[PDB]
Amino acid sequence: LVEEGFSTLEELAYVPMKELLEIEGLDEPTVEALRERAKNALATIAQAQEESLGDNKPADDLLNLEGVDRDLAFKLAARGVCTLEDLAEQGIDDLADIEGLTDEKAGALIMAARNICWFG
Amino acid sequence: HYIGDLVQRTEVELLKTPNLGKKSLTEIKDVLASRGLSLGM
Repeated sequence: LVEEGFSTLEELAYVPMKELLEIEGLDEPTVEALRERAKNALATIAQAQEESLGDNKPADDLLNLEGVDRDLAFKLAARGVCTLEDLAEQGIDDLADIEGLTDEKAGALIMAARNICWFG
Repeated sequence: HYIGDLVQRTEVELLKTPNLGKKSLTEIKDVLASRGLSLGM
């Protein structure tokens, strides 16, 4: 694949099927499987980063609780609180070290998360 | 401070308290039930 000029997972995912079928030893089923794997690899990588920080996964799940700014969602996700369920399971004591989160604001966000997850 | 104060609080009131998770609420219920007490008397 590298000798045929492919250097990125994006090229393999999006390049016209004809160029991948010009490679000696690739059949239409193997090219389809390679593209599906490349697309699945890209999806996994994107989801992982978005959950690690606050790009999309924690910027929607962890940020569901009213009051969560994007910065606070990334601070929560850096502690492993990636989802609105993960936040509903926390104590005030587990969040007390997050810069900009007061015990009252932590308590309000945990209660908002519990109201959505457990009482919605 | 007292068991009589705890027994008067409802489950919905205890869930509003700071640093009070679903796990700690289940522990409090299981312990009160072991003594024949229930929340909200």
